[PDB]
Amino acid sequence: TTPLVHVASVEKGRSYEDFQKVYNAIALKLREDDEYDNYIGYGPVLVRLAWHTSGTWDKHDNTGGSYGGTYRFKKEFNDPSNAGLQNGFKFLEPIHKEFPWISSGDLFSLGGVTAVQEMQGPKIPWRCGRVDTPEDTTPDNGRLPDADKDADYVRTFFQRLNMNDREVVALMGAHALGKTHLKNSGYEGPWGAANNVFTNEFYLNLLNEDWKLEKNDANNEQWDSKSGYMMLPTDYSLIQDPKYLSIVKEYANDQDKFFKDFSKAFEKLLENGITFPKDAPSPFIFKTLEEQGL
Ligand code: FMI
Repeated sequence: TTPLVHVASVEKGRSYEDFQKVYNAIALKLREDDEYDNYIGYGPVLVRLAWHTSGTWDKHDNTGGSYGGTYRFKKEFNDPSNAGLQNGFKFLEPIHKEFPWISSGDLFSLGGVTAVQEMQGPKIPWRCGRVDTPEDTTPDNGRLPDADKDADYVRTFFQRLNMNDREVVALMGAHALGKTHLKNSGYEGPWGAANNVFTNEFYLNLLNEDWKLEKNDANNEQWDSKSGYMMLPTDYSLIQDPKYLSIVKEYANDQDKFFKDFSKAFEKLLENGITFPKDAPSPFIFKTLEEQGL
């Protein structure tokens, strides 16, 4: 039961160029399969997948985390908390088939990095080396957070992922992406207008929209605005708690600051639980398709 140590191990003989090729394949498919989810694209769901495959981590015993790529196993794949992520996994299938040498954990996390960057978000340094672990290393369901709670719940929950107030608020900004789907989570609606463009719209909407606490068709409460946006109880708690509120205001007034803080928190989230050898390669910063003229 002793806390295991997960040492990053570079896929045999691979280097930056190999991973840039995987990034490009993911990016090109994001461009190709643009009809998904009423033309939102697979960007948002890939980010959620990267988060859910990483968010199972427990700093106390180093179980869960992005290292093992255990989402490929039935128990985790069927976690009610992961409902809807099968779409992201299916999207990545052809990618993994073309580059069978990349580990599942590296692919799931790289998918999130690729999506954020291609959607015009900040650059996210990414490190390779996650290694697939056995099915018995799959974490039990119930480690991912709930959305019907308050600020105190959020703050306490994220301490298990070693995230502080600023890290939590920055990470939640990803809700500028995609939307909630009633069938997947019991919540319905987008957080903003630019569902597939990474910006600080989440914070601006929290502060500027006129929110009303209503019940959706699943009989769950959520905050709605006449603009057609919604906020989860946990999202709204970010402006109810005074400490979170200060940070929300900061990001709503400084796009660059949000980008830099989100980049650090997201990489941290994707790297929790991994031990990188002193001579491991430095983090990779991939060029977007646009930057490559592709
Ligand atoms: C770093 C990014 C990130 C973080 C930290 C983070 C944290 C947390 N999220 Fe969030 N998320 C992200 C990114 C991130 N999310 C994205 C991109 C989506 C959109 C998915 C899609 O559109 O398919 C969604 C969608 C989504 C949905 C709707 C799911 C659906 O119906 O399809 C719910 C209910 C929640 C709940 C919660 C919390 C509050 C409870 C688990 C939470 O703590 N999320």
